[PDB]
Amino acid sequence: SDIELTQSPLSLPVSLGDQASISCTSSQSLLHSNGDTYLHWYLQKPGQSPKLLIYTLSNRFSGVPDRFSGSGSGTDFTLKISRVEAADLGIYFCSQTTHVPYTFGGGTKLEIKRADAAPSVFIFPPSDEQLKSGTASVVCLLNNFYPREAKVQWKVDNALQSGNSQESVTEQDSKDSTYSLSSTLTLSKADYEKHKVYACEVTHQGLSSPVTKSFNR
Amino acid sequence: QVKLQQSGAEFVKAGASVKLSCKTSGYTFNNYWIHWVKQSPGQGLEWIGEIDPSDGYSNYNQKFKGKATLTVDKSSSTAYMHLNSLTSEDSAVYYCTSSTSVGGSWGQGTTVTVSSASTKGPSVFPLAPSSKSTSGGTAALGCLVKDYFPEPVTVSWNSGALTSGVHTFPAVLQSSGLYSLSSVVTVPSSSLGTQTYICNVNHKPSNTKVDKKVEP
Repeated sequence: SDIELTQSPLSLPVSLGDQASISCTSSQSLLHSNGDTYLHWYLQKPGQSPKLLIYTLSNRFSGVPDRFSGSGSGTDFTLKISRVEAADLGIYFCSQTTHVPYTFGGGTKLEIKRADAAPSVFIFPPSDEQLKSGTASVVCLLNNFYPREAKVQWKVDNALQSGNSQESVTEQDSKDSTYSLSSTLTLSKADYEKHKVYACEVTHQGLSSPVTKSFNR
Repeated sequence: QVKLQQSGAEFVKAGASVKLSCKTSGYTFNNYWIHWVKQSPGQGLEWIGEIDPSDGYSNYNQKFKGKATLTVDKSSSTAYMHLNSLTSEDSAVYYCTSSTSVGGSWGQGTTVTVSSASTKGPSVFPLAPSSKSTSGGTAALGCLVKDYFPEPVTVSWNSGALTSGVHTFPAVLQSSGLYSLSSVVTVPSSSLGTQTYICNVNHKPSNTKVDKKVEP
């Protein structure tokens, strides 16, 4: 079957000016019969195409900063960034072109590290305008938190809601390095009118214990 | 200067086909192989196949054989990829790439959206501030921009004048096949009713512009 490239870690928090190290391992040897090892490193910035940094293990691609260096032993590989800058932030991918089909690792996100920040949590009932129309969206906002990991749990009269909500998260903030998250719970007007307590429970590393924000209609 | 210039976004129905293209320049087209790569949330980066323009020889990822067809037009130095029998699984960004030898640069990507939906402008609902949206001295408010197709919608606040504390979230695809998005902003609690807040929503694919006031 196809060669599997496994990257580590999944997410790498650094401070600007730190050294960064990222790993990629291959389920097969990537040594070609021609003596070369076709293991390549890319950086993808948000909304941009992947950009080639290192090719065939350690060859710095012409015009890539000297602070990027590639190393490794035929199946275990490492990308090092000696002095991390803001231009270096994004997702790093390894890929192999030794054996068809060519394959990619799952990516490692290089992001800015900051102190834990508990989310500010806000809940919005559906508007009367929307209820007229026939739907009820309840929105819970988790504002300016770090790290990214957050659990939102919707409860309607203590009934745990499952499968009827969708979440969306911003990219890390340019200034404060936080994330924000919106979660929408969709109900029918009929169902929304049948219940009283709408609760958004938020679990985050930065909080003492999970916080709940609710309203009663 | 090697340049790979890909064709524009595609919006097609399940079962249809699309032909993506990638115009190249700044190198000898006939002497280097062209690859195509898929990027999707579900499967990450996947290599599709390669083509040698010199003799038209091609080689595929068995996962995409007979899904994807690679060709070239040597007069224009353009590479193409035909995708057939489309399903929601094919909704992805598709890149065309050159050889490492010519720099191994990638095109910009072409987004393909496979959907039954037709063009539809959003409804815009307020997310009013209340006590439920007030953590001490800061209040949150926003607009819910619901049930539009396709992406994107734009949202500004107070006609570009308000930008501090604005978060416009990525759209989500609802099980109905229509998108929904929220845009929020945090403001000084004491500003409410003194300062007006308006979300300027624009959905160009349906020519839908809406300015929505948001108040307690």
